[PDB]
Amino acid sequence: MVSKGEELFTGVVPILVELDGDVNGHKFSVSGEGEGDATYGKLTLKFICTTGKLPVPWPTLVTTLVQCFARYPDHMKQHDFFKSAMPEGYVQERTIFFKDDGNYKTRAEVKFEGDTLVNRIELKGIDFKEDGNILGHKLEYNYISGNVYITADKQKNGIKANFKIRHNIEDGGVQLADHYQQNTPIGDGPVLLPDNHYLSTQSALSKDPNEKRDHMVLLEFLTAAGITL
Repeated sequence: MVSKGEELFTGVVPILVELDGDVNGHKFSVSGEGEGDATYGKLTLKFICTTGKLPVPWPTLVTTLVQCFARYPDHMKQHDFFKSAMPEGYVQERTIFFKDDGNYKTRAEVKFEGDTLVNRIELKGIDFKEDGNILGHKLEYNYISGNVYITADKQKNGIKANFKIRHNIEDGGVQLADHYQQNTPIGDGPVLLPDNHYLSTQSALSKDPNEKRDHMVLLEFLTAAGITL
């Protein structure tokens, strides 16, 4: 295989996620667990708001809450930066601009801790409208999809990405979330720097009928594309 880190993803890998957030002074924490199967680009994850009631909509946190689980086609294996950075991992940083509203800034470390892939995140949101679609909880709970457009950042030995998410508004249009992303390796080893390509990503959100805590079940597929065979 073309990276050493790729070999860590040939089977089902356990995942843990931990997020601490503060949006307009509304603090919260989220814990998640599940597993990923990069052979199929498939993630199954369950998240709990460990602080009680989540003060923002769950859909707005999906993208923050492990792109190393993407399925890369055989002809694109040399473009998978994410797995190439493993096991030492990478820092993933975003600004997420919610059109006509506030923004999230996120910093995450994604790395193996033993046999488990762990995503640990800090999130800060500012300038939200207390009666906007976010703090007003006006968003639908169902699905998100989009293309993550990736480019190499050779000077940081990493990558950049950008994408736009449409969050359906209940009885309305959509709330746009414009994402800007950077990823840099934690370790000093060589990584794969990709040609331009994208991750086609689909997220399905549901509830566990036996779970009384504020929570989200996520089934997600992520597939690399955009380089022809």
